[PDB]
Amino acid sequence: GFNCYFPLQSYGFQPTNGVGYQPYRVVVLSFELLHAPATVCGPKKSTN
Amino acid sequence: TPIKQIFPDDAFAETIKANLKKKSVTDAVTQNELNSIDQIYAPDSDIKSVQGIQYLPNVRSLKLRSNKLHDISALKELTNLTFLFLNLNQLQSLPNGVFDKLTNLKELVLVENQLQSLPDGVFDKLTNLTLLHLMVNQLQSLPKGVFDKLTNLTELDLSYNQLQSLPEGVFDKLTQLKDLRLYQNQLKSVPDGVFDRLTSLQYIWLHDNPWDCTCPGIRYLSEWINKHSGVVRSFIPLWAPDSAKCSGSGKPVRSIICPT
Amino acid sequence: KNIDGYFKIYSKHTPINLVRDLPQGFSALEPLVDLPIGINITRFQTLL
Repeated sequence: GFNCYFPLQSYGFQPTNGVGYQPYRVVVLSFELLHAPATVCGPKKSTN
Repeated sequence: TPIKQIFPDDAFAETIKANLKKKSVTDAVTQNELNSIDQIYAPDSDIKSVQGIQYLPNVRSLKLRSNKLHDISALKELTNLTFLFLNLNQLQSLPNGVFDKLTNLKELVLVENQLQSLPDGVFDKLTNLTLLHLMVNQLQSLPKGVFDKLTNLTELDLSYNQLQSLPEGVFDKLTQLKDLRLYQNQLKSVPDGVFDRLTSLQYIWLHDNPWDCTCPGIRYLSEWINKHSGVVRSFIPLWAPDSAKCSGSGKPVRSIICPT
Repeated sequence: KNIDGYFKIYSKHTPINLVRDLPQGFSALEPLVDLPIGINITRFQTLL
């Protein structure tokens, strides 16, 4: 009622709709330097 | 040479000279190089004295977490803003004449709008406002004749309206509203004439929508939907009359024989 | 051992049938496992 509302509302996003109203996927990573030896750096290169 | 009685602000000047982390103190000072910042980002910045600001035009948006600042001087001749965030609860009036040049504003937030009355021609010149974002607005005051001269407003909040007569062409000729909303509408007393002009409808919301059961007003539409029930969609695939659940009772609609 | 942010374990099995006395002789311990742990250690216990 007065000065009260409902949290659950929806706008509507369907996958068959236009490209501007479709879900996407996002993956986010972080880069930092710490005061410890690094155990995840990357691959190496080897020659004959 | 150091001069006394110049700076009123101690914290602001200290944070200006500290956050930048200058090379040393033996450098010179000026105004053009110092005023390169147009958007001040200082938490709980309570700068009140803005008098004589005509010598500093480059600032456009000022952030103020100062509930105490009720001075009208912040909006007497500050018409270059594009964003508004003022926690002035006792705002019973808005200064006039500031719309003479305000054309660079993009998005505004006006919460707790206690204006029970609205002025004439307030939005008349705002034809350039091609994008408006107004949410959780408390504009209980109903506009009186604004659609027939302005077709430029896009987003509106029209909750708790008892209009028995909708404006003509409010959704038909206004082709610029490619985003049309009718989600979980609770208009129990729908105006007569809604279903006719919506032949361009794309976003339909019929599932769990509690339409009335007035015999025999909506009966013809329900029969037509029943004859062509294969084109509609719902959350759960069930019988078509089940989606148009009768208000309150919910008993099957095939028991009462409506007299002619 | 736990030094320089690394945990090291050396071990060796020596077959000698003796009672109540540590057997004499010489036997060096070969490294077994190295751990990149890098934490603070002061005490230890056992799973008796």
